[PDB]
Amino acid sequence: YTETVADERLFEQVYLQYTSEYLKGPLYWHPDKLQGWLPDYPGTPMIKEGKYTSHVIGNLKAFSSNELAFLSMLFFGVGLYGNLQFNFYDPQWAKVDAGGFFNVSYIVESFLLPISFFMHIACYIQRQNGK
Amino acid sequence: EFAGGLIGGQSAFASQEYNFDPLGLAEKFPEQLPFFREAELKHGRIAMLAWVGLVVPEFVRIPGPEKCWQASAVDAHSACVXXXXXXXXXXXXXXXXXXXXGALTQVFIFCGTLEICGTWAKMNPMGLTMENAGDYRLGVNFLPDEPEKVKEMKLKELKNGRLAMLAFGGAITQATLTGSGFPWLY
Amino acid sequence: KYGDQRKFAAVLVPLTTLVFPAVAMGMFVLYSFQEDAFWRIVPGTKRARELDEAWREHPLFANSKDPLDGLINPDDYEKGLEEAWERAKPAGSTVTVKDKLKQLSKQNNPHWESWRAMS
Amino acid sequence: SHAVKIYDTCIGCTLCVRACPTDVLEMVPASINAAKQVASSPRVEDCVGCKRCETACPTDFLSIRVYLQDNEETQYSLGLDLVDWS
Amino acid sequence: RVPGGKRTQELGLVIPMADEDGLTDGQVAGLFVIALVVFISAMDLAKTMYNGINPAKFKTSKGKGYISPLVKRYIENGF
Amino acid sequence: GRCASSRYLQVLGSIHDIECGFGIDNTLSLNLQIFTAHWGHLTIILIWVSSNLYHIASNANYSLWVKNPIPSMPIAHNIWDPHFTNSTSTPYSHTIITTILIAYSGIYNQLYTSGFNTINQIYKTTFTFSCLAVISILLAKIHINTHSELLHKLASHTSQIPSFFQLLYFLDVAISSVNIRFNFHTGILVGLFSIGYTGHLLDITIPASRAPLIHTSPSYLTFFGGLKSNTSSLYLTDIAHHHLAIGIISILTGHLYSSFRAALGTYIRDILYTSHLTHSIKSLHLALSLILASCTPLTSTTAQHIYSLTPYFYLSYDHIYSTALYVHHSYITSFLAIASHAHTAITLVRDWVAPLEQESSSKQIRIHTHKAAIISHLSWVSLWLGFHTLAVYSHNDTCIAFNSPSKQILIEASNGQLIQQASGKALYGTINSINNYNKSFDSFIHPISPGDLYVHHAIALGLHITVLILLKGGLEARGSKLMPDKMEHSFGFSCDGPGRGGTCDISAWDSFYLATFWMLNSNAWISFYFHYKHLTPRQFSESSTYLESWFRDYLWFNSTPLIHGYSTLGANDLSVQSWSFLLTHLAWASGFMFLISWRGYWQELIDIILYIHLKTPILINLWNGDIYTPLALSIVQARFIGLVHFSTGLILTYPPFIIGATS
Ligand code: CLA
Ligand code: CLA
Ligand code: CLA
Ligand SMILES: CC(=O)O[C@H]1CC(C)(C)C(=C=C/C(C)=C/C=C/C(C)=C/C=C/C=C(C)/C=C/C=C(C)/C=C/[C@@]23O[C@]2(C)C[C@@H](O)CC3(C)C)[C@](C)(O)C1
Ligand SMILES: CC1=C(C#C/C(C)=C/C=C/C(C)=C/C=C/C=C(C)/C=C/C=C(C)/C=C/[C@@]23O[C@]2(C)C[C@@H](O)CC3(C)C)C(C)(C)C[C@H](O)C1
Ligand code: SF4
Ligand code: SF4
Repeated sequence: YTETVADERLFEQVYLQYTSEYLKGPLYWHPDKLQGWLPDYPGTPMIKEGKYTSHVIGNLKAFSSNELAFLSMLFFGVGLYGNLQFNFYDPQWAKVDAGGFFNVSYIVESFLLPISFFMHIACYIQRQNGK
Repeated sequence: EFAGGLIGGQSAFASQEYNFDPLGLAEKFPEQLPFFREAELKHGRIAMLAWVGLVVPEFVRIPGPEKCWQASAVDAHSACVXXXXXXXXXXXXXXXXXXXXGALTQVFIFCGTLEICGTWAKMNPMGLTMENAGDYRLGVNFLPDEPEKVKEMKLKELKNGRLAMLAFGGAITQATLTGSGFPWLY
Repeated sequence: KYGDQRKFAAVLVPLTTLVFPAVAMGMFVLYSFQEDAFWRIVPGTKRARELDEAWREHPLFANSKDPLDGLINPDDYEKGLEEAWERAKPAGSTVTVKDKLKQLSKQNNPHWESWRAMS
Repeated sequence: SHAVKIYDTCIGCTLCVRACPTDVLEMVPASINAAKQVASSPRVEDCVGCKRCETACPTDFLSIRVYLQDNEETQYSLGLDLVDWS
Repeated sequence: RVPGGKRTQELGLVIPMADEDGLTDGQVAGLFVIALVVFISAMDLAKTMYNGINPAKFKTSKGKGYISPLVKRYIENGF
Repeated sequence: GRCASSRYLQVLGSIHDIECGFGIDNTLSLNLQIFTAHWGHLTIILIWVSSNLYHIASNANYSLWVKNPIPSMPIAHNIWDPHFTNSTSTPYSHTIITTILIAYSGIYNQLYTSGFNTINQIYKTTFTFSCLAVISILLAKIHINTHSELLHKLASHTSQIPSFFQLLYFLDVAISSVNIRFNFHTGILVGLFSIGYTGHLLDITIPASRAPLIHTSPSYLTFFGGLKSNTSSLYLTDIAHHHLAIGIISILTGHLYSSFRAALGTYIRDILYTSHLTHSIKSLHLALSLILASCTPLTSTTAQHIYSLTPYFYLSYDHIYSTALYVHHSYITSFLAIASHAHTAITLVRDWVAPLEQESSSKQIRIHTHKAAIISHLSWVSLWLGFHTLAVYSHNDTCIAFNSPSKQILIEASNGQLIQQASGKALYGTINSINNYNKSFDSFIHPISPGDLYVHHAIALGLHITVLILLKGGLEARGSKLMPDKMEHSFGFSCDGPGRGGTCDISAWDSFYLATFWMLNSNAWISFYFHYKHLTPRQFSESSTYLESWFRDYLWFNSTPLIHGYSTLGANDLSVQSWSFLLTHLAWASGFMFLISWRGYWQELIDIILYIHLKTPILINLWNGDIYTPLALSIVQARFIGLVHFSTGLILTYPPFIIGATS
């Protein structure tokens, strides 16, 4: 037997297939495997099965899909109402210009529109995982 | 285990557990349960003192800056702070009053100092957990040495705090609506 | 008068734009002939060797330059690799994992960092 | 000194050896090509860096690669004539 | 002053000069003291940057080092 | 063996390339060196600020300029140069009085707006900033010692287990941590700095601009608009309110990442991993590139909005301040913009790990998969813009040279006009709904004409080509079809030899070198556009559609006062401007030989000169050349030196023209 180039290539393939599996394990300890680096944080897997895991939505991971859907629609309604009642209907610009003050309810509500967007995103993420 | 095993969730009819949490916040936020109990106990204690000091000034009024130290319990906050510049901002141009400055901001700064070297020092530096939630080790020598006696004393503290919170809310709302004395009735 | 600051200028301007620059140039050309000159960019300086050895003496940075550093249990890794190669060894092949890795680590590049021989 | 490396794709042209103006390269026996020979660079300390070897190499991408190292220059790699560094 | 440029001449733009001194010599000396302090500290910093960190200090230098209690927390909080 | 004369250039070409240091062995040393260099640089900035404040305090007329700012001129510093005439009087001095220079920086308006009234305040400010420089250097020393003390604490450190070596990666967690840095930057350094500046305005700037008022009441926060009539600048109340709003927003935003506790805030790694990013955030070159790409819009908008909405008192009343500030900040932001691409290329060369061949997961991977499409389409848009701008300009030039101004192709700038009309309707609706209306916005919306359209197309062409060169260099820095091993070599290297067709200017650094010319040209176009529209809006609006107008009515016409500066008729206060003009022309042309003539010629020339020196009677017995052997500059060094000469000439030739034309 002499080591043909095909045999060397076979050793290359065997070595790479074994080592690529070994380095993923708890026995390689590379700086690229630290927290904040490539691997997910220990108790908080973000993506599994090609689907956003429940841990993505942070403190909302315990919320039900129905609860998140209700919160999403409610926040959408309230925030859209605030934006429409601040910009087009019931404008506050003239009132505040003459020394008045903003209708604080409108300002608080209008911030619930993007919150509602991300809330409905979280609702879909929860629904995918069956929660 | 309900709410990480905190005191306060047990029913009074016994043989049953009220475990009152209709929104289920204990299971939604188990990592902030110690903070939730810290907030609950702080609200209860502040509300106990608030109800006591909502009743008492109807009888005795410390004689001091007449700008404050006068009026109903409702007109006692915005009067005992005066027309501050924006909010809790001392007027350095005219200290010693002569127009606008606070009279409680001393209470505010004392509360801030105590709170920072109290809750903030308990959480940030080199640690609060489920069991040591409201425990600031203040007057523990008075606490009896018995496993159930401490638990029932803590439960009594919690329930008095909740009652005082609800009572202060009702009392201040009735006083704003009507004025009147201690009954706070129309 | 609006002048009277020129008393400072008549000393500072000649100083910092003639005496200091000339002294700096002379000191720089003197420094150019030290054995330590530009030891951070010029290869083969004594101080570079001392700094590298000082880094190697630190317990954390002993095996820092090794590209293969990290294997917590290299014996386990080698045993697993040998087992995996045994099941895939082609027919009556006479190559083992140990000598294969030994000869794959030993290359022939005599002219690599040969500048580590003067300082 | 530069770094002249020979890769497995060499087919034993000997053109790189013939093009070298300072006798850096040489032909060694091998068994990875039909010519039974591959190039070698045993004397890269004399490699000026003209890269004529790379011009002469006919493989798809050069089987011989010269890596310039300017912060590494010696008197031989610079072709110093008026001045001796020894 | 002999002005140049069209606008300075056609608008009468002038450059006033204070007849006083500006800063007295004492103030300039007071600034120069702190400038010298900056200069000494900068030369020291240049020396330290040129020589770089010395890892072998643990073999000769006294003490035992110190990691501040927040630095440990920052180490174990992540990266 | 020893070195040759090229050692100096080789060393200085990477004198600050701390990654290339020889003693540096780990990211700890690199990060600590970078942190200490940051401290030293901050000290330099503080000393520069104190310098300007001192010279305004001592060798200047702030006390008199503040009284009558509109017709008066500020003083930069005195002139003490023994080369002037010891007799007569220089054109820079009022006869027997000392010699002075007019400041064109704009610090006078800055200090006046900020609330300075007296020289004594400026002197105290200079002292405080020198103190801050001391503090910065001492902080550098403090941090060097703290990290060395951690290193020494590794003499009392062991985990009692083989995992103890993991501490190697956390030694520089102080510098390399990202979540804490982002949180505290965005919160403190941005929001609370804005809030503190609002406090400064409310306590000093607004009190020291009008008659005495109430105790800084909340009526100091207004929403007027722009261009207070008397000072022709933004309302200080508006500025304070703006900084307050920005501060509140950024303070709220700064609570986003997990900085000090593991129980609050989301991690940046998890944010990126669930988005179209997940880049290698541990690269220092990548962070540098993407923050230089952040200072670029900031500096460009600074240039635009210092002029459009002048924020400083009487800044619009200075015909030289307004142009000098805009040109300066445009050049700064162009440099930062090309820096971002240069360091992106360096990131790809040095600090980017890529999958095997096909794993299309990283964003850089997906970009590299179709990089040819990117470069081809960028080339297409560049070609279109160049062809159709030069051809229309040539049409206008030819038809206006042929006595036919009415035969020009003048595309009315309809899209920019629509945007301006929408913005103007919005602004007018804002103003009409005010009881204190009749406001002004200065040059926020300017008359847009076909000349504006053509110049905007030229600017877009320049930006497209600069991005094309830089992006091609970045994408092919790791390997192109011509040289499919480019990531094995340095970021900058000479060439790949005359074979394989010839390979001059093949490195990514060579792509940067080519792109710097286009950056300079695009910046010159932008600056010429601004300056021409500033000098005569009417003549620009009418005659700027043909390039001969740019050549004659701007360059040839406006250069009259500068050349007349020093002549055989006397000198003006523009004599320095004309002398620097000629000197910068000489510098610009001197770099042509470093770019056109290449090394081998000169190496033979140096060999001949060295032959002479080794042949001259006395020299040969003292200096044989064996020590610091004179050699011609290497190829990369030559290209860089020619680029430096070209950049210096092109940049520094302009300020004399600006001063001669506007002043
Ligand atoms: C304006 C630009 C410029 C300038 C100044 C030069 C200058 C020079 N070229 Mg050159 N060249 C240029 C553009 C330029 N080139 C371009 C565009 C090309 C096209 C490729 C070439 C191609 C070229 C070739 C091919 C050759 C030269 C040569 C020369 C040298 C011969 C002239 C000489 O020695 O005079 C002296 C140099 C001067 C600049 C004269 C002025 C000197 C100043 C004014 C006096 C000293 C100043 C004072 C000391 C200040 C001190 C410095 C300060 C920091 C204190 C000289 C260094 C030839 C050479 O080197 O042969 C000898 C040669 O072979 N050039
Ligand atoms: C939450 C608690 C709380 C708050 C916010 C206030 C707030 C106020 N009280 Mg009040 N008060 C309180 C409790 C409180 N009180 C209690 C418990 C009593 C019974 C002693 C009183 C008796 C009282 C009188 C007689 C008067 C006020 C008045 C006022 C007003 C002026 C401030 C002042 O000098 O108070 C003075 C308050 C005190 C001297 C009592 C302080 C007791 C504190 C709460 C206990 C210490 C708490 C400490 C942090 C915990 C460590 C100690 C612990 C071991 C006990 C202000 C609105 C005055 C006013 O204008 O009324 C309209 C007034 O005349 N209070
Ligand atoms: C068959 C002729 C032909 C065709 C179909 C194309 C098609 C294309 N070229 Mg192109 N090109 C051609 C010839 C051609 N080219 C020649 C001869 C040159 C050398 C000057 C170029 C140089 C060139 C560049 C530099 C670029 C393109 C680009 C492009 C693409 C965008 C369109 C464009 O920019 O057009 C504009 C075309 C030009 C500016 C080149 C001039 C057009 C020549 C003169 C036409 C010659 C046609 C030929 C004589 C027909 C003879 C027919 C007869 C024998 C029967 C498109 C796929 C761009 C690209 O890749 O973007 C996607 C781009 O950046 N081309
Ligand atoms: C070294 C050291 O010090 O150690 C310390 C340690 C430590 C622990 C701090 C100590 C303590 C304990 C303290 C200070 C305990 C104080 C407790 C108080 C003041 C409790 C008040 C409750 C009020 C309630 C429930 C009101 C209830 C009111 C209700 C229900 C009102 C009900 C009304 O219907 C009524 C009656 C009228 C209606 O109109 C409406 C409303 C108001 C609702 C010590 C002893 O100091 C020792
Ligand atoms: C007014 C005023 C001021 C003020 C004020 C303040 C402090 C106002 C405070 C208001 C406050 C503190 C208001 C609390 C409300 C609590 C409620 C509604 C609780 C409901 C609780 C309910 C409905 C409980 C119901 C249940 O029990 C039921 C029925 C069955 C049980 O099995 C279970 C549950 C628990 C579900 C200024 C600003 C300081 C100055 C100004 O100048 C004057
Ligand atoms: S020219 Fe290239 S292919 Fe031919 S022998 Fe030399 S290295 Fe091998
Ligand atoms: S670069 Fe020139 S000298 Fe060096 S090996 Fe190749 S042919 Fe020979």
